[PDB]
Amino acid sequence: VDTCSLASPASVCRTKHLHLRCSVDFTRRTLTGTAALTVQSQEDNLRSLVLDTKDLTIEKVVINGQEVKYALGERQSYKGSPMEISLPIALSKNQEIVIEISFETSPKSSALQWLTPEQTSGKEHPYLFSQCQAIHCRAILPCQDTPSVKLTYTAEVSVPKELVALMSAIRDGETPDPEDPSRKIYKFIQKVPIPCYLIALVVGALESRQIGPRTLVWSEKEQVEKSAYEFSETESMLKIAEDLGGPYVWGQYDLLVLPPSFPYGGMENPCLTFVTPTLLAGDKSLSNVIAHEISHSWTGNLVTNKTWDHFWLNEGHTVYLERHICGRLFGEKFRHFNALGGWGELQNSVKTFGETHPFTKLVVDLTDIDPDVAYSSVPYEKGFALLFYLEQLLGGPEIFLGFLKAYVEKFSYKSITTDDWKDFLYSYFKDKVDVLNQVDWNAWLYSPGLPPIKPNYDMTLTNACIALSQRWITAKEDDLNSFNATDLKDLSSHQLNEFLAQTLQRAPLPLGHIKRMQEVYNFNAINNSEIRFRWLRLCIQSKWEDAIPLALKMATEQGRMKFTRPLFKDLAAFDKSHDQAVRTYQEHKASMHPVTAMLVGKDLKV
Ligand SMILES: Nc1ncccc1OCc1ccccc1
Ligand SMILES: [Yb+3]
Ligand SMILES: [Zn+2]
Repeated sequence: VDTCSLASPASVCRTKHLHLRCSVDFTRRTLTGTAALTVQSQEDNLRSLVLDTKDLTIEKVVINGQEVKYALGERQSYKGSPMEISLPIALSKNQEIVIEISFETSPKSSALQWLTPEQTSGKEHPYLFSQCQAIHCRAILPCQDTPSVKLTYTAEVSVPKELVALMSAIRDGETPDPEDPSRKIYKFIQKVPIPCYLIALVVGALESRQIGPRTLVWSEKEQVEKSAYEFSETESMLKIAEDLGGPYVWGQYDLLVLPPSFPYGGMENPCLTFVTPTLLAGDKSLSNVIAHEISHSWTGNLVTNKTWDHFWLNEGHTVYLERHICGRLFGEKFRHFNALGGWGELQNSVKTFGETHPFTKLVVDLTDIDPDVAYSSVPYEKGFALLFYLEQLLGGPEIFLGFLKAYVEKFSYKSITTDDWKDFLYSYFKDKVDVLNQVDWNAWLYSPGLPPIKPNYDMTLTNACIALSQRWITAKEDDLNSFNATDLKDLSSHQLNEFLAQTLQRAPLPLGHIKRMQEVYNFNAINNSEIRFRWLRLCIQSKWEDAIPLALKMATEQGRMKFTRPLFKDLAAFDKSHDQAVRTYQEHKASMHPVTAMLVGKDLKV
């Protein structure tokens, strides 16, 4: 049972196809049109069904060319309102019908952000983008909003003619809108069955540049050239992903670089990955996020978690493939360096939540929990830790990558549970069952806190980061003079970040140490968002008032939750910046992404 969905379950009826016909109304901040759902009964004598909705206005529901009865139920908080439809004729098992729903979205849709022209790069045109994961699709259109159901889709989207529409689908042409010559209709086809959380839309002043045989980069013109360079490894990473995972089935692999308020590093929308502009470091150093999004083309998009309780299946396998792609590109010592970094990130997560907290379990129970509230590094890093440990238990990366390919193959176009994964693991490694039987499954899958066993990690690239961090932590005032710009001489940007992550784990440091770091290392000058993020965190946590405006600026000039949430949190916890932090949030709140606005609000207890 999917405890995040109010719709009829897959055992009752299945959506097979969505045809979406809509217009994007920027003056009203609404999407208006029709969702025609092709629905297959899984039951005998089916007379009604329920769909998820959230903040939708339903005009009418039509089956066989006649309006039918429906009802919207009481709102259930973040789940929205169940929509029961009365079918005009009882269906037998496997019978399919088309249900056409006339709807309009609300300006407050939790799936959508609408930006004024001034919130964009060009300053001339407004911009819309969606983000449906986990359960925000109901906020765009009525649907069985559960990843246990996979469907194909087609769409025609009417937009102001000077603007461009894109979706998580193959572009299927454009014409002027016969009903309004100030408009264009963009058309789309997604013929690979997908969970509805993968439905995506952007409308804006978009341009494109080709960067590979099957990849265009899209953004506002101001960002095109930089994006093309930053993401040029994309094809090389695809070929590696295909070798590890099997054929890329989705046709194109385009990238869209969003405006700065996009809430995540990336979103694996099929045919069109969405990424944050915080990746634009200028040197391709944040490309693991591309490797990650590519990897989802197999783990997540082909093999899908059945409910959000098993999100780790999506994230853990993706991070595992991610790290392999980067290891292939940059060497096994680097994969290990990043693997160990992730364990670091997990200690952070477990420390923040508390070692007994329910969100630190690998498999969570989302009954009455908002997924956006439960969301964290845990499913990513505890999932990865599990796989890396199993990798080391069963004979190394070559062997376990055999399993990953078999696993993807076995479960393509399907939605699965942790038990499905574990069943197949045991079947695949039948001759290694005794060894599999040594794993403390109950602790790994169901217990809170750090895993019962830490994997083995090569230390090569990590040592210098630990060594420098230890020098700073153990230093007294008369040692500060010994620190010097040349300390960083042989460290890559990755290592600079790990050094800062190491140090941040022991924060606060004395204020004088942190001032000295700025003096000798000039971290204030680094634009790499991962580094700047951790450095500003260390500064605020060490009570440096100078850093207050820098932290406020980064928190608000971009909206990647990864960065924005802990920066506001740090600023709220520093007494000198507490008032300004609350004030700043309150001022930006209306113009933020709705999910980000919601979470920063809870975070700040405002
Ligand atoms: N939030 C979650 N926490 C633990 C397991 C699964 C989860 O899924 C919810 C989710 C996924 C993606 C985006 C937002 C929320
Ligand atoms: Yb001393
Ligand atoms: Zn992911």
